[PDB]
Amino acid sequence: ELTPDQQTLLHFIMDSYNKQRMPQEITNKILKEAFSAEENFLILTEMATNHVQVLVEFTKKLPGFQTLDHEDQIALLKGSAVEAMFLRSAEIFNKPSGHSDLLEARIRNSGISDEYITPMFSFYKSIGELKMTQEEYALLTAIVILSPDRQYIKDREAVEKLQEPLLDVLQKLCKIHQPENPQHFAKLLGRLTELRTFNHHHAEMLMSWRVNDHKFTPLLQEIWDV
Amino acid sequence: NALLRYLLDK
Ligand SMILES: COc1cccc(-c2ccc(NC(=O)C3=C(C(=O)O)CCC3)c(F)c2)c1
Repeated sequence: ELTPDQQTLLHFIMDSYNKQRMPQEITNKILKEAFSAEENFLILTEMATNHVQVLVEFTKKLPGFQTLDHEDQIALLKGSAVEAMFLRSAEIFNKPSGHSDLLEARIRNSGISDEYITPMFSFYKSIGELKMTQEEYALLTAIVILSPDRQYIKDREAVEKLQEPLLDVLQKLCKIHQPENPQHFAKLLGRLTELRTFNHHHAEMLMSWRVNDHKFTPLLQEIWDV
Repeated sequence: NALLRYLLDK
């Protein structure tokens, strides 16, 4: 029961969500470079950088985003960056496992301890049990970005109006893709709550890295306010 | 936020 307009919305969001890449050059490094804390962090830097470029490209195309106040635009972009990144990592993680073990080993050895890294992978497994389709990851990503709850937003109602149609769409998709589990939508929203705990967790990661003398490149410094 | 504004505006 998607409306015509909902189906158009959905196609548009899908087109933008897969206008993506894991560039090949970063895959090549993952699967081929030398292995040390130093190289692994450089690879991780590149990965984070790609996620943020992807996020920017996705964000700017979201229907209505260009109509928003320009400072709110930045507040939404910075406010969503951590959540959106870990959601995209969860999607990827849950899609070969040799490739996966090698990447996971790099992430676990990129200059901070396992108490910082394990919680990411528990989250990937947690959301993985949900068996979400690509459309669900895309709409959730849009809903994360268009959150009216972020810090510093001047016109929260304008953002709420852009988020509401996506939530309606996601609710209908949950019934299309998982018709036998009527709590699926509620479970997705429970995982969003889980995702939000990464904001604090990410900040502790950055802090540990920086005590360890790691530096962040320009885009990461700006997006995460280092 | 020059860098972010630059990327959002291109
Ligand atoms: C360099 O600065 C930082 C700081 C904090 C977190 C990260 C980070 C953490 C994890 C990931 N990625 C992943 O965990 C995974 C995937 C991915 O990004 O594609 C897929 C499998 C796991 C990632 F891409 C980046 C980087």
